[PDB]
Amino acid sequence: KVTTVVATPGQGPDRPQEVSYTDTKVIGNGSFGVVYQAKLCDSGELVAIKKVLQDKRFKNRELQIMRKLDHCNIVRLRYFFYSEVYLNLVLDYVPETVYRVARHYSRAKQTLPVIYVKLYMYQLFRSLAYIHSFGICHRDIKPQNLLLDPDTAVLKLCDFGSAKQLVRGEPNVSYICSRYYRAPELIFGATDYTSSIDVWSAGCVLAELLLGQPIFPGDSGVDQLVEIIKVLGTPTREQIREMFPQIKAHPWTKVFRPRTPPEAIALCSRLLEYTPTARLTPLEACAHSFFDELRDPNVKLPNGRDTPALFNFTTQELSSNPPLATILIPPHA
Ligand SMILES: COc1nc(-c2ccnc(NC(=O)C3CC3)c2)ncc1C(N)=O
Repeated sequence: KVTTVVATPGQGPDRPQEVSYTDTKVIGNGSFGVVYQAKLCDSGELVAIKKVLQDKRFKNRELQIMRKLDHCNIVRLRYFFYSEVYLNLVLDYVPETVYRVARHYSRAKQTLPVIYVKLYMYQLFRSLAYIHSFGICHRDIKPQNLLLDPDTAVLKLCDFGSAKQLVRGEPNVSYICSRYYRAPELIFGATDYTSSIDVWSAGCVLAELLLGQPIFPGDSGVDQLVEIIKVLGTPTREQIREMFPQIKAHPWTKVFRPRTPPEAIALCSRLLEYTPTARLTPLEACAHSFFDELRDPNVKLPNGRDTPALFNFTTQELSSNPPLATILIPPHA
């Protein structure tokens, strides 16, 4: 019925408090453990609780990363507590994901309206700009990790179980990231990759939202590679070095359906690039013309509501390229 724990607030100083929740139901199982949904007794607010076995030999990386994140497009750590000992992350509950929503449209043989593609992708790139400004790479960007509130069109990035700060010259494991969304340098087993792998994944999500299906499917690395090559063409010797069947590149305009906005395709082509340093940074993507509509003072949601927070950039968020502020923050913001 009612569970009462002593939990430490996610943000702010380490001062624990009694927190009572109820209506606990399971909403997900995984390699990490279990995600519950519960209701806070004090406020009626819905939370997700992610339960993981605690390393005991060290501090939990996910927890350390989440306690220092504060951004409106990243799911909020409200509390954490301990309960073989387990670490429980209490997060704001979000009712949907890009995965289930994309699933709804594909099953109905429709595509998600481009206005939602713009809103969702833009917010994803902001969450990335934010975590990348700390040197933190998410390393598992995929539709199941993109939470959505369909009423307000707010997107929140979740799951920082793979996230890690990438320091130049330090090797990192290549076996991160989920099939379909893996950068080609990961497939090739590179251990010197950069945060731009997040950008490649984000481009895969964009292409999927436009196509109604994954752009580079395959149950093996070789199949994925074959699909990437069918689109990008055969990588050059130099492109390979930066990260085989000789195939000529398929014109990007012929990859998507006829009614697809050319700005959407141009954005795709600048995200999905062999050479990791040639991909757009998240902040640059935010500033891409594909998102200009979002910066239009007259824009509204299909449901009639105002757009959610889009322009509340901080100095930290802009730090990779401060003069983009002039594009990113429109006159009416
Ligand atoms: C399913 O895995 C996860 N799920 C969440 C989460 C957080 C807040 N709201 C939701 N909401 C939903 O799942 C609704 C049902 C679609 C999920 N957070 C982290 C993880 C993780 N694996 O780290």
